[PDB]
This record gives sequence, structure tokens and C-alpha cells, in this order.
Amino acid sequence: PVAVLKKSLCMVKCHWKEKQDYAFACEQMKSIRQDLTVQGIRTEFTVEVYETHARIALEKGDHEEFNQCQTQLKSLYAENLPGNVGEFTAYRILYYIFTKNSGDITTELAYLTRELKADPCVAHALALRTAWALGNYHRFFRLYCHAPCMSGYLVDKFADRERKVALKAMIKTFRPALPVSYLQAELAFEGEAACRAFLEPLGLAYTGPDNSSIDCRLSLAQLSAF
Amino acid sequence: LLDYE
Amino acid sequence: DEFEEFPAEDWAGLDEDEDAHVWEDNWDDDNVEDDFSNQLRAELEKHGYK
Amino acid sequence: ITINQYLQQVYEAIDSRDGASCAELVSFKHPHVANPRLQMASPEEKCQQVLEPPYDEMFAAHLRCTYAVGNHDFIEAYKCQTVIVQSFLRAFQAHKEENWALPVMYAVALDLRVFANNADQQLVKKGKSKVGDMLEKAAELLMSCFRVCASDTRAGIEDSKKWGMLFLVNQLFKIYFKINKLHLCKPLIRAIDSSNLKDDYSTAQRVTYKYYVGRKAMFDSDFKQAEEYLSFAFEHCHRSSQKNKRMILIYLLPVKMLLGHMPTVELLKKYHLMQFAEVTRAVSEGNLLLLHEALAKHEAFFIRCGIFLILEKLKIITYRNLFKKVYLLLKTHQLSLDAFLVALKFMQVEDVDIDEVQCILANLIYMGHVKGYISHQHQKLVVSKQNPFPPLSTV
Repeated sequence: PVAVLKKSLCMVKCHWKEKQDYAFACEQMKSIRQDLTVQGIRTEFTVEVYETHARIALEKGDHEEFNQCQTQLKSLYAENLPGNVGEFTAYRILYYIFTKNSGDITTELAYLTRELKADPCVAHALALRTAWALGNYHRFFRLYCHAPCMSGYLVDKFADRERKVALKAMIKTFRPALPVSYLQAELAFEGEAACRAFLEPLGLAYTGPDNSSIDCRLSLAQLSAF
Repeated sequence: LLDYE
Repeated sequence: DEFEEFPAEDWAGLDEDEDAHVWEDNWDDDNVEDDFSNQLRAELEKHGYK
Repeated sequence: ITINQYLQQVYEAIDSRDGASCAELVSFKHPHVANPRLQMASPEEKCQQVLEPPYDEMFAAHLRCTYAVGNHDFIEAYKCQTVIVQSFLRAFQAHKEENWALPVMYAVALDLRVFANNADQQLVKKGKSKVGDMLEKAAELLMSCFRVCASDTRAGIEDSKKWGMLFLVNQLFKIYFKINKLHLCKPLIRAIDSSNLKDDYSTAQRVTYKYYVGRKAMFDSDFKQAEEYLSFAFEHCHRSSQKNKRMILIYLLPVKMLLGHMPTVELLKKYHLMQFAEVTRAVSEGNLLLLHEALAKHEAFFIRCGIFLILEKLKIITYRNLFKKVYLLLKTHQLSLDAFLVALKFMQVEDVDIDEVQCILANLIYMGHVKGYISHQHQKLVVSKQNPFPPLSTV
């Protein structure tokens, strides 16, 4: 059952699109993948099914399943199989940023060709990697706002970590007070409630009951807490 | 403005 | 390529090519009158900042 | 030379416990490999009747291996060399409180690694397997050799097998640097440090170990230790082996530049590493445009060397130097951020806004490169009266 398995993949794609249930979709696609492995199929359709499973896993946020999918999909791409090579070359860099695998990023960038770098997803991933490496949180979050395809789901995993690092760097410099509005604008926050909920658990001391701004000088001691 | 300390 | 294999396993210090003062740390100073700094000063002066 | 004479020489060297002659008779650097009489297909009977085991199997495997390399059968050569290493390690652990056969190991070990590479290359040309198939087996065998050498704790240091430790480690490092597996170097690095002979090894092996550990530390963002190791490796490198000195400079230059030491033009020209020249000229000047142009023009060289992402971290030093130039030109402790915005736009950086200037200054102050604070309401960086930009060495 190889030819009709494409129709089965279409069915499970529709199931994910409408029902939006990760359990059955993931189980059925894992069974499909294990059926493909048994028959030894390594054609373009294998690339298609692996891409679909990785894209589905990204939406649910399960990075481990996506990690396995991209690890196998690198091997699938190694044999010059047609597909969205740029889209999933971007996700490799994004996952390497997420896991802080600085060693893997060098090797991944070494094999990049001009066609891949011309791809919008790879260009966005490379710019985000540069911003993260240089600690440029403004450009980092500007790129994180307008992220192409599924590239934003990877960045949503270390967005909180980079936000904490950026807030440490902001409190260390911005004196005598750091406006919360500037904090929510620079750190790519939607709504004031999200930013307030982000900086509440840190225990930072603010400037007055209105909490119009956070007091950096009295919050320097709380930097080690987060 | 006050200088950095 | 890769790191080679040394011909003699031990050579004491006479075979150590000593390079003298190949590293400079005096570049970091108040020297601001070179060509690039003059160009940057002109660019800044175009927008004020005497 | 008849093979009978070769077998007699092997037996005499083995019985006399002379490591040098036995190592020469089994190493491919010896001219006896090129001798047509030496190369034979199945000399196993001669080795069996002349040498006691396990030396008989080892030298029969060596003879068929030199025959294979004469016929360029590198897979058969690698299999024979693995047989050689196994038999020799058996006969080597056989020796108690004696390390006469230590030189032999060296030669044998080296040969194995070399053959492995060719074997892998053969499997690349044949298309059967990928790159690094035999290198992992080579590393496993060398790790077994290292375990045997480091297990000799009871024997006295004068005749201990620990003297054969560092060399093996270096060999492993080479494999671990060709298949891009740095983490596997973590145990060996501590294993050498645990030993009390960390500074009693030969100059060549110590230099190679220092260079490899410095490379690993640099790849792990440990530039202080990386400099402390690579400076020793580059200072004590052999004058004749200029390729090794250049290879050490390739990885020592980024660390020295990141820590605030800039190489001279004479050093780069002498070792033909002119690719760094323009890059250096940017960092000491604060020229971001020149740094971008030099990194793009020599992108291929740095990508091949594997230090492109380490080199891109010089952008922080370039920012610090440019902002120091701005501070010196303005001669004011309270600098408006618009001056830094103008300086950044002068460097033709894409879509710069005052927010990016604030972000860059905040990162610099957090990293300790700047001693100041940015008042956001007035949009002014107030910098310290004393020590505004501390030296990069202290940072």
C-alpha cells in the first residue's frame, strides 16, 4: 500500500487541518512512517510525509518529535530529493539556536549554497542567528515578529529566555527607571497584560504604585533570581 | 544628570 | 588538511622559531587623528556635534 | 632482501627487547615496504615457524598489508592493520612492568589512522559508504590502546606505559577533529590532567595536545584558556614544520583579537595568512563596513577554516571601538544616542533606528565593555568620569 498511502496522508492532513487533534494525527503519521521504513521507500514521497509530520509537530510544540523528524529529513535531503530544502534548512538552524548547539551551526552554515541563502526562510533564520549571537535583542525580536512559514514556532521556544536576557541587559543599563511600555515595545509583546504577566514573577521593584516603570536600581539584586 | 557610579 | 606530524619528537628550544612582539595592544588608545577617524568626524560634524 | 632475513631481524629485535628496530621493521616509513621481495600474499607459514605468537600473526598481517598497499587495496590494508593492532595490543598487555615495545605502538597506531583515511576515501570513491565509517573503528582501537597505556599504574614511572598516553590521545583528537565530534575529547582532556606526567611528555606530543585543546576551548567560548593553550602551542612549535605553525595561527588569531591583541602585518605576511589582514584593520579601527567587506570577500577561507562564526564575534569589538571613537571625538561624558545613530548609519548598516543603538549600547554595558547607563527619557548615554571604556583584557 504505497500509492494509496498518499491519499491516506491527504486524509490525515485534512484531519489535522480541521479537527486539530494532535493525538490521532501523530499516531497515524507515526504508523505511516514505520510502514514506509519497513518497505524501504526513500523517494520524494518519504520527504513529503516527513515534512508533513515535522510541520504538524511544530504546531503542538513537541520539539523532540520535530527534532527526530528534521534529523531524518537531513539524511533524506542528502540524496538530492526534491522538496522544501530551504524551509527545513532554516528549522535546523533555529533548533540549533534553541539548544545552543554552537558547534552544529558552523557545520550547517558551511554546507549552505547560494540557492539556499536566497530562500526567504533560510535568510530569516540566518539573520535571527546573527542577532542572537551578537545579543541584538531589538533586531532579534523585530525578526521574531514577522516570521515566515512555521519559523516562528521554533523561536517561540527560546523567546522567553532571550526576553529574560534582554531584560537583564536593560535593567543593568536603563537608569533610574525603565518604562514598561518601552519594555513591551522592544521585547515584541502583544498587549500590556502579556508584558505585565511576564515581568511580575521576577519580583522587580517598580516606581510608584501605578507601576508606570520598573526601578532598575532596586531590582539589580533580583537579577540573579531569574 | 547624575553620573554613573 | 590536518595537523602534521613533527619530524623530531623532541627539539628543546633551538628549533622553536621565536616571533617577537607579533601582537600589539597599543592600538587601543586616544589616537583619533588617523584617516578613518577624520572621516567619521566629518560625517558627525555634518549633523552637528562639534 | 629475502623474507628469511627479514623474519630473522624481526625475531632478533623482539628477543632483544629493542623497541626502535621492531618499530622500524613494522612501520611504513621504513624502505622495506618498497622492497618487492618483502611484499607477499600468504607468508603466514614463515611467521608461524619463525616468530612465537602473537608476533607471528602481527607480522604476517603486516606482510600481507604491505602487499595490499603495493596493490593499493586500502580496505584490505586497513583490515590487516586492524589485525596488527589487535595482536600487538595483546602482546603489549602481555608485557609486565616493561615498556620496551612502546615505540612499536606509536608507529603501528599512526599507520592505522592513515590507512583508515584512505579506506574511507576509497569508500567515498566506490560510493558504498559515507565519510567517517572506518574512522570511528580506528578511534575505538586507539581508545583501547589508550586504556592499556593508562592502566599501567603499579609499574614504576621509569618503565610505565603511561609514557605512551599523550601520543594516543593526540591521535584520537585527530579523528575526533575530522569527523566533527568534539565532545568525545572531554574524557581524554581530564585524563591527561589527572596524570602527574602532564608536563613530562615529549615536546611534539605536548604541543599537539595543547593545540587541539586550545582549538576545543576556542570552539567552546573559553578564550582565556584557549589563548593560554594556543600561545604555548604556537610558541613551542617546530621551526621546520611551518604548516603546523600556520594552522595554529589560524585558530590563535581570532582568540587574540577577541581578547584585545591585534596581530601585526609582519606576522600575517610571514605565515601567508593575509586573509585576516583587512579584518584586523577593521577591528582596531572600528570600521564596520570594512569588517563586513573583508568577512564577505574571504568568506570561503574562513568557512573552510571553521572560524567564521568566531570571527563574526569581532563585531562587538568593532562596536566598542566605533563608540570609543565617537566618545573621543565628542569629548563629552553625556553623549546623545543620535551621535551613535549617525555613526552607525555612516557604516551603511541596514535600517538602523535609535532603538537598535540603545540595544547595542545596552549589550555593551551588560558585557562590561562600557561603564555607563542610558537615560531613556533624555535619550543620553551617561558614561563614567573615570574608566569609561575599560581595556579588553580586563573584560
